[PDB]
Amino acid sequence: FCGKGYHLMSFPQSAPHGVVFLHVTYVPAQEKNFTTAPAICHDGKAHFPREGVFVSNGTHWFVTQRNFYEPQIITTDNTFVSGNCDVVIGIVNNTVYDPLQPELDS
Amino acid sequence: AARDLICAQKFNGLTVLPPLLTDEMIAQYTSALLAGTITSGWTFGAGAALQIPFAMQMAYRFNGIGVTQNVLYENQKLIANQFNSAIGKIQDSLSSTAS
Ligand SMILES: *[C@@H]1O[C@H](CO)[C@@H](O)[C@H](O)[C@H]1NC(C)=O
Ligand SMILES: *[C@@H]1O[C@H](CO)[C@@H](O)[C@H](O)[C@H]1NC(C)=O
Ligand SMILES: *[C@@H]1O[C@H](CO)[C@@H](O)[C@H](O)[C@H]1NC(C)=O
Repeated sequence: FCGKGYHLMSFPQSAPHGVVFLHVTYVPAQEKNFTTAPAICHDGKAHFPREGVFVSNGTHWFVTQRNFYEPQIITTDNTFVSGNCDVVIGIVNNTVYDPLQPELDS
Repeated sequence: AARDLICAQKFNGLTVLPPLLTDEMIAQYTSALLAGTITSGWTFGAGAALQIPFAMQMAYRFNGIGVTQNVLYENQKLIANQFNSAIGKIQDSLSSTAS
């Protein structure tokens, strides 16, 4: 409706008998391919991303926001638990880091 | 000619021009739109088509309507079956009903 791409903002300009809209949009640019999983199996529990998506570069699993590659360590603050590992099709085994555990250890 | 109104129309100067796009070209456009949607979700509408597994795209769409994505993943077979039945009903209705 307001240009091609994800609309950021628009600026009007008058014209003879009409209007011109300068639409400013965000266009994703340099895509890379990754392995993906719908959920992560850890301690017999299924973890789903709170806001992003699980990705793998080949050896390591991260969670990233969906529109811009920004890999982060998969933690309990990054994900939420729902059920066990037996239902989700394509669930992948990986560790989920608990921030409170090192603090309790130290 | 007597049993056809088109011949009388033509003989009195009234003609029909063909559309620029053929039916085959329009079907190609719709198949391209469908392939983009089912392989890349809404990404191809905003830029390059970014592939994503279809169940994960459905999890995205479930988030879009305020349902957590574990609901999609834990009910994936049921949701696929419901969609398949609904498509079959569309096809049966188009085959049977006449207008
Ligand atoms: C990206 O695609 C290439 C081409 O098929 C493949 O060899 C590679 O393993 C993929 N990378 C990931 C992280 O999936
Ligand atoms: C994946 O990323 C980790 C951490 O950034 C790195 O140690 C590992 O070598 C990477 N694996 C690849 C690029 O295959
Ligand atoms: C994931 O871990 C569980 C329990 O340790 C195991 O039963 C299952 O086979 C593992 N999956 C894969 C793909 O190794």
